[PDB]
Amino acid sequence: LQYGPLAFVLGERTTRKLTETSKVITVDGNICSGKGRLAREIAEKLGLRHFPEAGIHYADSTTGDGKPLDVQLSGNCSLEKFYDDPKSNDGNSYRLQSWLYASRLLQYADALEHLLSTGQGVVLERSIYSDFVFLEAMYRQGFIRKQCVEHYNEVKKVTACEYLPPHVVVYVDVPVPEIQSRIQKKGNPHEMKITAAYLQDIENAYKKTFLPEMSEKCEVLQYSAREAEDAEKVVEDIEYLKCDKGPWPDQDDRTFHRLRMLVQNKLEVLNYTTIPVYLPEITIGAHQSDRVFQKFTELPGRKYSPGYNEDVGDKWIWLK
Amino acid sequence: MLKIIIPTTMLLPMTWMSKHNMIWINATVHSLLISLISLSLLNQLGENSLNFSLTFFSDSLSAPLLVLTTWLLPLMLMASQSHLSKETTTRKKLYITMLILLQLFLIMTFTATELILFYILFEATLVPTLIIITRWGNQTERLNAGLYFLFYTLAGSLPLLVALVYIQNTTGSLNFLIIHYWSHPLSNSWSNIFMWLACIMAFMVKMPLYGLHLWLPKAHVEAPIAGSMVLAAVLLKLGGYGMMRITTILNPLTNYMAYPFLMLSMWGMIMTSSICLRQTDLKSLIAYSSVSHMALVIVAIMIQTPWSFMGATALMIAHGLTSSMLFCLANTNYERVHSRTMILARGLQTLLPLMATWWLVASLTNLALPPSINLIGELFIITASFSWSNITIILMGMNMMITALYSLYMLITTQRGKYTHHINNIKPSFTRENALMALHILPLLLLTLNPKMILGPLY
Amino acid sequence: PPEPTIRLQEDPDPEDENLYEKNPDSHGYDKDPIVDLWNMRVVFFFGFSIVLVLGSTFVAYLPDYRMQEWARREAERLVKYREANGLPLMESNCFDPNKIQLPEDED
Amino acid sequence: MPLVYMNIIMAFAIALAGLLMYRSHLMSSLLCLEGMMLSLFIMSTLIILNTHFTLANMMPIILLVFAACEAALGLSLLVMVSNTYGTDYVQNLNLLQC
Amino acid sequence: SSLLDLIWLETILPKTTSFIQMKMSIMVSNQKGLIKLYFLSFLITIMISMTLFN
Amino acid sequence: ARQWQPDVEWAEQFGGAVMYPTKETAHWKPPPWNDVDPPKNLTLNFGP
Amino acid sequence: TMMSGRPGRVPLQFLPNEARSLPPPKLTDPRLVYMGFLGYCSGLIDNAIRRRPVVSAGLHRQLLYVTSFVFFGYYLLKRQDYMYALRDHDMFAYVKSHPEDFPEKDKKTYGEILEEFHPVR
Amino acid sequence: MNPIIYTTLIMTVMSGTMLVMISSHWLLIWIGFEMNLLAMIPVLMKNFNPRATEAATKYFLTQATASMMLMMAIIINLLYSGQWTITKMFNPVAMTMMTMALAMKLGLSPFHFWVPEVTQGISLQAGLLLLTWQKLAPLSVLCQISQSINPNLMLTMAMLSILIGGWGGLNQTQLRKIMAYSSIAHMGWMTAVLPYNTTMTILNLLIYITMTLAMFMLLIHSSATTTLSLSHTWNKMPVITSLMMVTLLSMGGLPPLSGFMPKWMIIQEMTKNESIIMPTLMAMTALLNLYFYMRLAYSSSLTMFPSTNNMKMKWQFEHTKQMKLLPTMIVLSTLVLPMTPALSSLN
Ligand SMILES: CCCCCCCCCCCCCCCCCC(=O)OC[C@H](COP(=O)([O-])OCC(O)COP(=O)([O-])OC[C@@H](COC(=O)CCCCCCCCCCCCCCCCC)OC(=O)CCCCCCCCCCCCCCCCC)OC(=O)CCCCCCCCCCCCCCCCC
Ligand SMILES: CCCCCCCCCCCCCCCCC[C@@H](O)O[C@H](CO[C@H](O)CCCCCCCCCCCCCCC)COP(=O)(O)OCC[N+](C)(C)C
Ligand SMILES: CCCCCCCCCCCCCCCCC[C@@H](O)O[C@H](CO[C@H](O)CCCCCCCCCCCCCCC)COP(=O)(O)OCC[N+](C)(C)C
Ligand SMILES: CCCCCCCCCCCCCCCCC[C@@H](O)O[C@H](CO[C@H](O)CCCCCCCCCCCCCCC)COP(=O)(O)OCC[N+](C)(C)C
Ligand SMILES: CCCCCCCC/C=C\CCCCCCCC(=O)O[C@H](COC(=O)CCCCCCC/C=C/CCCCCCCC)COP(=O)(O)OCCN
Ligand SMILES: Nc1ncnc2c1ncn2[C@@H]1O[C@H](COP(=O)(O)OP(=O)(O)O)[C@@H](O)[C@H]1O
Repeated sequence: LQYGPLAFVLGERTTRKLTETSKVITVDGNICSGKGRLAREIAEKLGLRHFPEAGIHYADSTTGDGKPLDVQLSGNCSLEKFYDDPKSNDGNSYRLQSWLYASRLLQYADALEHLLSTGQGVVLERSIYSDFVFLEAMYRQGFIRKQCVEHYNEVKKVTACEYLPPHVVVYVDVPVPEIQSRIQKKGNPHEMKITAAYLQDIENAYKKTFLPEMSEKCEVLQYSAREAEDAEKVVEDIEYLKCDKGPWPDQDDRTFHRLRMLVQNKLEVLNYTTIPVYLPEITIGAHQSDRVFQKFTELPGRKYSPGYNEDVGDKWIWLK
Repeated sequence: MLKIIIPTTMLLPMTWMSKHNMIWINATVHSLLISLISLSLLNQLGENSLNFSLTFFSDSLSAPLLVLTTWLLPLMLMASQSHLSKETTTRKKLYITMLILLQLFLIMTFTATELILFYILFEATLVPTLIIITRWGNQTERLNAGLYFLFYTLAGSLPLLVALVYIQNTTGSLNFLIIHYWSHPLSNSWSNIFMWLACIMAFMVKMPLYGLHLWLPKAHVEAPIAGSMVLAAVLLKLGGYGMMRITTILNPLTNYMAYPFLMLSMWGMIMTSSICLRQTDLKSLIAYSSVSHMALVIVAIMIQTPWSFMGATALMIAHGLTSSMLFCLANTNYERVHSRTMILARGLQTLLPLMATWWLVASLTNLALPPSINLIGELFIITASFSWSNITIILMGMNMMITALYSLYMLITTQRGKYTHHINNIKPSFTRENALMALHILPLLLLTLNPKMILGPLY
Repeated sequence: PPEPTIRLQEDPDPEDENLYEKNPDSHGYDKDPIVDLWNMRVVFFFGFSIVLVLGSTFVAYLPDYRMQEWARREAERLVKYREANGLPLMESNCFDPNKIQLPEDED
Repeated sequence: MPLVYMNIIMAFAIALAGLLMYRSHLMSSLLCLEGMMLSLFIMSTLIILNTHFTLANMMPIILLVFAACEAALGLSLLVMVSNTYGTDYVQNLNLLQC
Repeated sequence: SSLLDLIWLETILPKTTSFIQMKMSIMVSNQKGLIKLYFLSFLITIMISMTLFN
Repeated sequence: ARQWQPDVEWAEQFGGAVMYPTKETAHWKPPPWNDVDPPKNLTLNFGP
Repeated sequence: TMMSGRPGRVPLQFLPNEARSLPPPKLTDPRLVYMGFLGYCSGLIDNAIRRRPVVSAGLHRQLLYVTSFVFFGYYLLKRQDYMYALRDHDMFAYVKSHPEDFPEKDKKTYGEILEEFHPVR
Repeated sequence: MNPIIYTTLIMTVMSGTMLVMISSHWLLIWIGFEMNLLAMIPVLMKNFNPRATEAATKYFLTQATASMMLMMAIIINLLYSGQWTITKMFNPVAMTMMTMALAMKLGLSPFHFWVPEVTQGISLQAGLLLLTWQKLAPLSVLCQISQSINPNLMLTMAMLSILIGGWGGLNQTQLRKIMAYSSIAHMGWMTAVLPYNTTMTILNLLIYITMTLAMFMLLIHSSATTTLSLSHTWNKMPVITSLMMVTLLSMGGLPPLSGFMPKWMIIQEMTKNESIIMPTLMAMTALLNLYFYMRLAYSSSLTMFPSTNNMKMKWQFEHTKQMKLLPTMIVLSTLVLPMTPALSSLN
């Protein structure tokens, strides 16, 4: 019995599962900062489920086989080309940004669904909030246009107006020269082409806008590079504070039921990511769309519903 | 009559269950078999009819149209095989389903012993052809063509429905046998005049009548090849058929209510034949030629003499075959040039001699060359009109002159002269296209040997 | 003007594929030689051989259900009977007037 | 039909016209609706009492109660509208249009 | 070709009908959404129904 | 060599608030994708 | 017609008792077959909507569709036949009870009926 | 809201409609209308936003005015005859007042102004309920009092409704406004046959309810409320768009679909009563509804509109919630013409 109105009517309530350890945490930081390791350690210590940062093929790991699909079928964008040619004529920058925001929204929906259905809290990397810092970085660098940022703002408003912001936001502060040296020591050739202005602009967007606006509605733990390795202290401040300024205390069983309806059924989560506003970077012609959709249908376990694909080995088709 | 209805219905399951690469073969073979079965309807009797049951009945007017309808489908599949090559299996099956549904409605329309069933199927045919025009059409003007074709028809046809229900409420039945046997004269009154107009407009709109023909060049130019064939050959004749059914209850009003339409058709055939002389498009020229021939058919039906009816039946059959062949030839040129402009691809007799002789024969049948059945219909209608009034011969002779002129102009511009230098993708004519042309043209010259098969119930 | 002059993401218009270059003697029915050859064979056999010839022969030898020769023989015997007995061939009245009751005028 | 019935019917008509005028102040729309109800109650009571239709004496009360319920409903709606705009002005209700 | 078929025969039946229907649609559908006008028209039609028909 | 399909310019006809825009209704603006419009504690001084 | 107020009509009976005096429709009725075909079409539409093999996804579901459609169609046909029989019965009774409003026309033969002739010229 | 309270409110709406349908006392019918409105108001505001509140307050104003005029007509009828039973009315003025009140409740022109706005304000599910279930009680009352209705007024508002729906549907890109105008036109068609035959009214009501249910459930499945948002559906699930095109063709009255059955029969019935001009005008007017249905079909399924890149991710997910009876609704709205003579069941 999939959770619905009937389950809520009979027994299903999500306020009996919350044990003060939900406390969804997101860790934010500039490129190549050790936020991933710190988030993994926090999830390990607090008993929370860690969510690796959303990539191009995050959705490909949650449907069908966990294996990623072709770039032509999933994303139609590449980060390496964005690093190589951020000002290209095919609009890869804003297409990548929009796909990444959609993947981040889907990941947030999955995390919220897990938190509401099981009661166990979760830890995330950069969420839908703080995804805008990259958008601003591309805009000031001239990579993308103003119409792209307006469309991003419309989509972000319409989508994020329906989800609860995280309790705890953790920011790792690493100065631009330090992360530049980290990139140079990483060995990734495409990452070496990141200009110092881009990283400075990401940090500027973090400090000037994201952090103050999150601080007014939740609690922030701004940490420098040296204070990030001792995760015991980070867990200590996480546990010490109590969230009395966010909307999470105001939620109850009715709002929880509505939110649990929203988080599952991902087609409504992603409904407004495809609004009919025609930006040349993201709009696709009819012929290309037709042939790409036809190619996607030809995939082994993608022609029918998951339980009705004979070629991947489904049996008892005629009685399901 | 169900021995033809059920196999046609049967084609749909066969197409859907067929292999991704075997749909065309199965459809063509079984449609040809159904066409062969339909030939048993040609054995008509000089008495009333072949009354199969309470629902369906066949006559010597319905039988040739039914045979033509069943014969068309394999040719339409052959012509559609080419430009649907890059098309998905589901959508190809949908196109074949549209053709099968159209043929089923057309078959059930001609038998249609009762007038309301005839109207229901007569307007049911409107949906598959609209879908064919507006879905599998190349240009952006296919939407406007579909809208014009839909709305002209429906505006002309709804008063027919009102008139039919009124007639059934007054007489008690709409069965054609009872209508013919219990027929009574129509008094000279305003109400009777408007009943006449309501009964007549629906069929005058789809001939089409001159002035009410603006939908036809649009719908025929912008439709795919199979759509153009089915529009020109069979869908235009429906109204003609309908008139020879309904004018049995419109006497003696037709004695003077026909003057506006007689003048309209007599002047409109001349006007459209002259329009054909200055045309920059092949398909538009063929469509306007169809308009002229159907104007002649309108005159024949309105004269209301036995020779008029025989000529009208022969002319509908001959025009259907000839116009289908002409559209097929134009599409063969178009699939190579992709332009549909008459003046661009020239001197094609040098490169495609067999296509050139196919063009010559199609044009000659368009000229109404004796002893072809086109000439038989033309001559019967002309003789009946001369009996009606001796002055009509001027208009008919002028129409014959202009018809020969524009037909030979179409032949000379496209086939003769010097080839265009920069067009280098004129591939040899395929066996499929030659077979299509042969299967268009051989029935005409075989029908010229047995004219009584297509001369109608008044023979 | 930083616009790329590209209105959207679209595939290029593909070029016409010649059925002769990959397979000569191609018959124009299909791009698979076996299916194409069988399509040609079935079309030619069922159209030209079965429908066109056998159907034409069936139509040629259809029994006289229209009764042309029957009417000829009936006319022959009527003419013989009326010439032998001096009757005036065809009569100008279709129905004998002894059973038509015209309305008395009394005008 | 004496003059009292005419006067009450005329009062109902006046209240209906005032409701349909809609100058402003949706509260006035509710007030006109409830004046219409009051006229209905008054003349229905007169008709029932005049004819001595005993079992029908319950009908006015019932009507009253139901109408009052509607008023509560309407009042609630009014408050909601104010909570979006600060005033109950009729012209603020123009987001949806034909 | 042009004077009657492309211009006047189009202007008479299809174009005139399209123009008239478009104008009437614009007239009908152009309502500001203000209920003042709606209920004023409601009062008008109520009075008209009471008076004219009977 | 390809069947025509609608492009962005063709689609922009159906994106307006109404069909057949007029001078008066030019002003009218299309509704939000999600049907919600933006919304766009008192102090008392108890003196002596 | 408006037989709603017909005397002796049970307020909410689908099939009255007198309807049992009429022959039931045969199980091979063309209309019953059409209802079965409608049920099969509904099953195919259901298979298509849920993204399942349209022809052969659920045989039990399609069988239930066809069976329910046939059941309801059989009862609907029974009710329709009964209603038409009632209409004919009332018609004939009214004609019998009012001979002054349905007099017998004196049979006249076409040899003594004057019909105007309109030549076609 | 709470699912238990939502079920209670829906059951209360249905109980008000049934109380209207099963009662013979005018006071009980008025009580049923009152209960129906009271329970319906919250459903329109199930999702809270300013537009939903605006739609609810407009709906409440119109319905309360209609109910008050209904009670006025009832009390006048009692005054001129001490009768409470719902039958032919005994006063002409009360009859016109009752006719106008029921037309306001149904949305017949010139009382049509609230329908497009209320439909646009509320969600798709609330719009489905409002356009399908809320037409039963007033039509039942009209069927009960059909013998006393003045044909002139009733037919005037019927023809006005048909013309207004046809004209107003041509100017709409929003799907809910199109649905509202289509409902106005179909109520106009329903009303024009009440003086002559109520069985035809019920047949048209059932066919229209089936067609509207199919339309609204297809619109809920493909969560689109505009023309352009619906134009994206072909790139995800073309079967929905094909079924939607067939349903739109049926809604336009095209034979041999189901939507041809009502108009046909209606015309037939009107012809029995020596009425020729009005059915002709109604048919040529319904051509306009067919036109904007065809425009929707052109922009939805007969052409492929440009898509977006994010659409690709939606290719990886299915519909978790399924609407049962959708295939049945589609089939009953498209392929029931050959069973037309079943209307003798007095549906
Ligand atoms: C006079 C009456 C007589 C004739 C009756 C006519 C109606 C009858 C049938 C009515 C509907 C019921 C079945 C339809 C189910 C829909 C499923 C479908 O889409 O087809 C896929 C499916 C095959 O594909 P698949 O591999 O399973 O999966 C692909 C996905 O399903 C989907 O593939 P995909 O998504 O990858 O492809 C996309 C495609 C897929 O989207 C669709 O194709 C949707 C289908 C159209 C909607 C159906 C309309 C609903 C009913 C209204 C009918 C209107 C008729 C009135 C005349 C007006 C004409 C419009 O969408 C498009 O391409 C959109 C662009 C095209 C423009 C719009 C085309 C116009 C649509 C109007 C169609 C009307 C006729 C339907 C004929 C049947 C079509 C399957 O087709 C079938 O297999 C079902 C066909 C019937 C099964 C027959 C089996 C029996 C044979 C053996 C037993 C022999 C019986 C005799 C006994 C004797 C034995 C001894
Ligand atoms: C545009 C492309 C073609 C579209 C279709 C064109 C075909 C439609 C034309 C309709 C055919 C004729 C209609 C009415 C003809 C009646 C005979 C009339 O012309 O003659 C005189 C009629 O007198 C006058 O004409 C009175 C009518 C004047 C007003 C009618 C308008 C005529 C022109 C309208 C043409 C508009 C066509 C498009 C309409 C949408 C005889 O006078 P009288 O012997 O005493 O009365 C005989 C009739 N009775 C016995 C029934 C009484
Ligand atoms: C390449 C160079 C040439 C090589 C070939 C050389 C040979 C040439 C000979 C052929 C042409 C010369 C003319 C010879 C004609 C002889 C045959 C003809 O006389 O028979 C006709 C018979 O022909 C048929 O009647 C007509 C053919 C049927 C046409 C139907 C077409 C087949 C169906 C195709 C689909 C239909 C689509 C169109 C819908 C209507 C008429 O005969 P008839 O004296 O009277 O009665 C027959 C005998 N009876 C007395 C015993 C009864
Ligand atoms: C698409 C067509 C509409 C939908 C078809 C119905 C689908 C759901 C129906 C499922 C079962 C419902 C049947 C009701 C069961 C018992 C019925 C009984 O209790 O009540 C009877 C009522 O039964 C109905 O009359 C018959 C219902 C059958 C409706 C189908 C006919 C629709 C027209 C034909 C279109 C194609 C139908 C076939 C395809 C399915 C007695 O009526 P009565 O209380 O004394 O008088 C009230 C009516 N008056 C006032 C007008 C006189
Ligand atoms: C391609 C577009 C063409 C559009 C179609 C136009 C056809 C015009 C024909 C008139 C339509 C309605 C005719 C009614 C159907 C016949 C029923 C009938 O004859 O009954 C008449 C009904 O006659 C009428 O009502 C006719 C009124 C016409 C109303 C609509 C007018 C439309 C325009 C009229 C002028 C143009 C007509 C020809 C136009 C040709 C197309 C361009 C009287 O019956 P009773 O009253 O019961 O018996 C008499 C004693 N009481
Ligand atoms: N919203 C975004 N836009 C563009 N690139 C992004 C975005 N989010 C993450 N990335 C890229 O993802 C890459 C890996 O993310 P990051 O966490 O910074 O490094 P690491 O995984 O080694 O810890 C980086 O190159 C970063 O630029």
